[PDB]
Amino acid sequence: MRILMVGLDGAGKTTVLYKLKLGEVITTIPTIGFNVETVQYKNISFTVWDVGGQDRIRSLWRHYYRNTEGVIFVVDSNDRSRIGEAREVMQRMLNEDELRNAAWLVFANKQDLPEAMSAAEITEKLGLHSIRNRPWFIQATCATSGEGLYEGLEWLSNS
Amino acid sequence: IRCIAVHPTQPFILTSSDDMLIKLWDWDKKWSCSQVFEGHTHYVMQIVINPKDNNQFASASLDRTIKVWQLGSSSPNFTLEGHEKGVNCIDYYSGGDKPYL
Repeated sequence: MRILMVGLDGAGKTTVLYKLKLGEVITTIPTIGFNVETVQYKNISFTVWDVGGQDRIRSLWRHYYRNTEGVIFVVDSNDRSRIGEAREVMQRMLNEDELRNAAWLVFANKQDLPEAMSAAEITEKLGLHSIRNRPWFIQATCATSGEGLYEGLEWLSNS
Repeated sequence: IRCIAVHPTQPFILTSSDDMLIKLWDWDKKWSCSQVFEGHTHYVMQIVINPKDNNQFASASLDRTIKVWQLGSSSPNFTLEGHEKGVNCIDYYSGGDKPYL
């Protein structure tokens, strides 16, 4: 299924991704030139899509998107600000039609010590721990740290 | 004990040794073995600090491989399979702009 990893511009979204396939990571530039790999987990093979918040990336994410049905919406729990601006936006973006087709397994990153952002806080900031709707999943992490490894692949299995 | 690489900015002495061990010791802590970096396969022949990112560093061994590490990897971030001989040495590219070893 076409599965989308979104998140920041300059995140090194990718960092994570290739950390993820490849173990060892990749530049904290996210993608910027189109990025798909398809992954069997549980032998349904999802093409997981890394999009950098190439400002343009965000815009084009909006542009192209149909054919989705599921997504790891990545967000920073330390980014307090374009986390905010975003929050609204994305939220709604999600509320634009087709993203209602998809469970949001949101990844909260940069949760790591003497500073991050309070799980509960952001949950209630979005009211967003919400089950006013969809199969959701919430997952903690400084994905850049890699934080929740099998749990993702597995919990996500749940359906 | 083959090599020392030092963080200059930050008060550190990094060492690699043939014990197949890299240890970090903290001088301000008065030579603490602050952390041990391991992920070996042979004697540690050389350590060089990417001083550029002091912070990140690279390691050479004659089992032919190079591990580049992150602090959050008391192991390299990865190992790459360099030599067809052994990697005696690792060195950095003077410029900060681009990067060669």
